[PDB]
Amino acid sequence: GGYTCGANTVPYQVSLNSGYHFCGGSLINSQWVVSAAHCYESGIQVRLGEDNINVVEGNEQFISASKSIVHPSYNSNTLNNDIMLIKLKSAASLNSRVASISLPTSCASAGTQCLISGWGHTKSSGTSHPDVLKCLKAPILSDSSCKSAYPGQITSNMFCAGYLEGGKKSCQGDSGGPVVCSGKLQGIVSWGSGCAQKNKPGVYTKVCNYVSWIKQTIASN
Ligand SMILES: [Ca+2]
Ligand SMILES: [Zn+2]
Repeated sequence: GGYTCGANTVPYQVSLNSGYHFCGGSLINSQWVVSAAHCYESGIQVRLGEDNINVVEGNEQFISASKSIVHPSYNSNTLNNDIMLIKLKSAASLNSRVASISLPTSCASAGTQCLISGWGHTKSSGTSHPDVLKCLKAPILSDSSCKSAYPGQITSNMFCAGYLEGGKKSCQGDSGGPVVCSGKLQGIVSWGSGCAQKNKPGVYTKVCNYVSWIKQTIASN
């Protein structure tokens, strides 16, 4: 059923704030964040080093976004290619509590354990959530199990993680938040019934498919 992460124990976890916390993201180098395309908005401030999003606790860095880049093939209806890059106006100061997470070299496999983290804010859902960072350890599901859970909706750019039994709900991730497996950012919180229904997995953007695009885009902007 997940747990309270602990302050600054997930040092790559970002809050995106446009007046309020509206999405999560992952710091992938000192000047770039990975989030979901469905998180796209104007006037983004990136907030690093957060634990309680409503209290200044001493390790925060607030940096305005320079621009956001939604994936060229993002479809807002199907959520295929649900990935967006956010450039920071200035480089974050990296330390133990604020640190980047590595992009994957290879995709992850079913059965691999991942860490999903966030404040539980899903964009435009209206759902209640806590103010401190929450965590869930969950396994990647097989392609076949994922497709069986969501018939007609899982593309090659998506994967499922979570639990099909237990009677729990998984509401930890924010829209756009990290799914980190063996020290690599493998997923982005995208969609699913995992919070609304018990025994359903989350659906995540498959980051390994996008590494070339991410690297090329950063290198040119
Ligand atoms: Ca804070
Ligand atoms: Zn919220």
